[PDB]
Amino acid sequence: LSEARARLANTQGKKAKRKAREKQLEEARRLAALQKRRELRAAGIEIQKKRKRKRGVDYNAEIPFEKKPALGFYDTSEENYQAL
Amino acid sequence: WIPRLLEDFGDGGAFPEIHVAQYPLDMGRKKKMSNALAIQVDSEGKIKYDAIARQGQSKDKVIYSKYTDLVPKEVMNADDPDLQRPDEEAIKEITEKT
Amino acid sequence: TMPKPQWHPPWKLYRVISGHLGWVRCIAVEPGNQWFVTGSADRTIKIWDLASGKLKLSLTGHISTVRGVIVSTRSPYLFSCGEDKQVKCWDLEYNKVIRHYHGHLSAVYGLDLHPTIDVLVTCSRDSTARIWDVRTKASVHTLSGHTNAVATVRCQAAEPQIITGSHDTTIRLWDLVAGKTRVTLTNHKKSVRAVVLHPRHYTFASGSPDNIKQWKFPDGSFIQNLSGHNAIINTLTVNSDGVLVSGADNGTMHLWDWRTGYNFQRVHAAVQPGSLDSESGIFACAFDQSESRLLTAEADKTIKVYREDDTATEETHPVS
Amino acid sequence: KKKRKNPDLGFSDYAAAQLRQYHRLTKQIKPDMETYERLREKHGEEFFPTSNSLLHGTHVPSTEEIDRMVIDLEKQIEKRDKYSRRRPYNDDADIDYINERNAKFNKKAERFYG
Amino acid sequence: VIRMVEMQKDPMEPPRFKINKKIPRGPPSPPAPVMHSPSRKMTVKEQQE
Amino acid sequence: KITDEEELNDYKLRKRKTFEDNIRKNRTVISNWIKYAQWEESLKEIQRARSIYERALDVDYRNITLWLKYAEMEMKNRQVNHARNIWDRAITTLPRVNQFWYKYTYMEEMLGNVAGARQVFERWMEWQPEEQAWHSYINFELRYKEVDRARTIYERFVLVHPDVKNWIKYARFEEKHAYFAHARKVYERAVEFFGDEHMDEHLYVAFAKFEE
Repeated sequence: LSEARARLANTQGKKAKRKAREKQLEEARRLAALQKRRELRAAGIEIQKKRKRKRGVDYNAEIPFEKKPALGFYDTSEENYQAL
Repeated sequence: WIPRLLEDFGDGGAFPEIHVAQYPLDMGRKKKMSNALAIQVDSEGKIKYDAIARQGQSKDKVIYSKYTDLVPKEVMNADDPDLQRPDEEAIKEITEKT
Repeated sequence: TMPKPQWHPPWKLYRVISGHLGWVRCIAVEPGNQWFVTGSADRTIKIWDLASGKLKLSLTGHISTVRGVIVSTRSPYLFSCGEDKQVKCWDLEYNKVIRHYHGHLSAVYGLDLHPTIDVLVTCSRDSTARIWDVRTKASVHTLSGHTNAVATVRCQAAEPQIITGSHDTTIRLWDLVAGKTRVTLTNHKKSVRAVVLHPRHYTFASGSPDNIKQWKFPDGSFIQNLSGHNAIINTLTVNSDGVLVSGADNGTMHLWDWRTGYNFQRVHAAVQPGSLDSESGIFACAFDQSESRLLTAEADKTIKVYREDDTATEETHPVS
Repeated sequence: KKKRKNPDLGFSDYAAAQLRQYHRLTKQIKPDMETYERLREKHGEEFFPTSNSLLHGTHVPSTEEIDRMVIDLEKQIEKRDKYSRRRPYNDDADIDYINERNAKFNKKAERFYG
Repeated sequence: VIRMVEMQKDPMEPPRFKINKKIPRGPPSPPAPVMHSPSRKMTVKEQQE
Repeated sequence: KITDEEELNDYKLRKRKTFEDNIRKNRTVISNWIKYAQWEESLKEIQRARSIYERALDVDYRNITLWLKYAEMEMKNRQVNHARNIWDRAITTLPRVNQFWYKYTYMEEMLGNVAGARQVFERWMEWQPEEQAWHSYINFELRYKEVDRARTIYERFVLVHPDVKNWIKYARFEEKHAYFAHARKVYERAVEFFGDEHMDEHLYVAFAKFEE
């Protein structure tokens, strides 16, 4: 009965179990690294892992693929927006 | 008298003999460069909103964007020489060029 | 209203050919009018006699549905096009494929031939058309710009030289040399699967489940509607006498007057014995070269031939 | 004294609900003929433009105005946020589902197989 | 005034540059205006159907 | 909680690469594009939001939720003129979708630009839209007094939609505001317009009610 209860409750794709575990698994990797990275650079050594990733900074450095809005019959020049 | 506020222009006008830079009815002053594209107007005084759909395109583009493009033209005529294919000589020219 | 439409006599079915083993999807007539050719979803191409209705020959090269055939007026060639992404050139003095045009990325939905120069145009489901050079099998242009399968293509000698209708409900008129769209017509609300050009009038018509529309070359200025046929319309076909045949996908076929747009007959044929009634549908129609017979290729694996009725008059069948 | 009623029906098209909402919002607004006449005496004949007739470059709004439309924006946004009324987590009835996706699929099946 | 002369190509020389680069496709053309006929209504009963 | 600059920037990077891979993955259903732009606006990085909406409209411009979310985003952030350019592009390319005209006019009314709202209503009526649009225009003219404009609109209206019911509404309008001679003229024009071969009850019923 317990094992029948076991089988009937496992709806998530048996791999959909695993990768669900993996998503929370790696959060150790990043969470551990950062504090240890914080502490490492806090100890006074500015380690670089290395810089080689082709499309990574395509997100946080620049507008990924920028399309600026078209202009029409009105002046958009003076508009500017606040910060967070 | 040296006109400084455009009210002194009455209906408008610059005083060429008056040694002042006349700015009559918003005249004279170079303004900020704004983004607004040229609010054009047709050959009858209508507001040619064809512009904003034609955004950044040649004049070869035929752009249907008016209501009058939807209305059934009354071309129930078997006769009009408006619609008859180009004479085969022009077709021969197009064929050679192509 | 309108002046009143010309009287055309009505058409009656007089022959039913059945030898295919899958839907019949395309049909064409030879230049010299002796035989016609059908391509079907059983991957054969059959060649029938037009007088007797006898089957002359069966060509089997494709790997899937043959979705278009055409016979060239300048050379002894038959060009066929399938869902296997391949386009073929059959030479009709040996009955064998001599040339194949490669490069489409999904099924090819239709194909037409240029009447003066030797090029081919094909439309496919990758939402492009291509202009092929008949002689060197090289793709000289990829007409791209639609955003969904390109249901149909027709080409002409005048200008613009290519009209394509696609499933993203748009028509485009292209120039052959430059290779880009001059005009985009977005009047239809549903996929445009049918386009036809008037033989002698510099106008054309485009069919959709909403209604057929007429347009006027060379920049496609709207002319009028033709409404009443509420069905997925697979074909349009125009006679030289202004009869326009609109064949739908539930089997029903309307016959219209081209000039005034007056629907003067509605044919609702019957399905072959062993067929279901959910399997009545017209995929292609073609007028004879004499423009006397009208052949239709149907989803119940038959070819139905209609001829005009000779014993009727304006007072037997008046025009409403 | 006044009286009226408006009953809800099928969502038939998104247009119908949009239109109802516009009706409500329109009825709410109250315009100041003061500012209208003030704006009027400045511009006169420009007030009555056809689609194609007249043109003045741009009308620049006092910020205080802009706040009105922003506030109405936030209001309509909230009212829209409440579109779907949720039915409270009732455990009282028999459980055959294994997760909330399965529970909702079973509910859709209940509507279509009676 | 300048004299253009085209430099000889070495017969035995392989291609020089990497051709295969992938990028997403550009923006299309300016969207054309949708010239439809006005929409009609679907009753609740039809959506039931 | 994110202490500061580098940690929330990594947080940005992770969410951002997640969004961008979703978009690369499907490039279609616009739930992804809208989720993404909603987030980049919630962080008040609205230039990225504008780029996202623009790219989305490049994917599928016939989608009306996209246009509405976009103009809403511009309007909340007080970018009035951006919102105006957007409404203008929208009613230019999708002129049959009525929501756009409604909301454009409503905004311009809130903002106090009544001349602008009339400009938009006129452009709209060029398309001969539908009775509800004409009603909306007339009600707009009636929140302000401008009753002569209202009857001008009604003249165009009953020609565009020649139904007996509309002629009735027109007459009813002018009587409610006490122009009795004019309402009589309306009724006589109605009868002479329709002609016998169609003419039926409802019209006469209302005509009798008026004269009674």
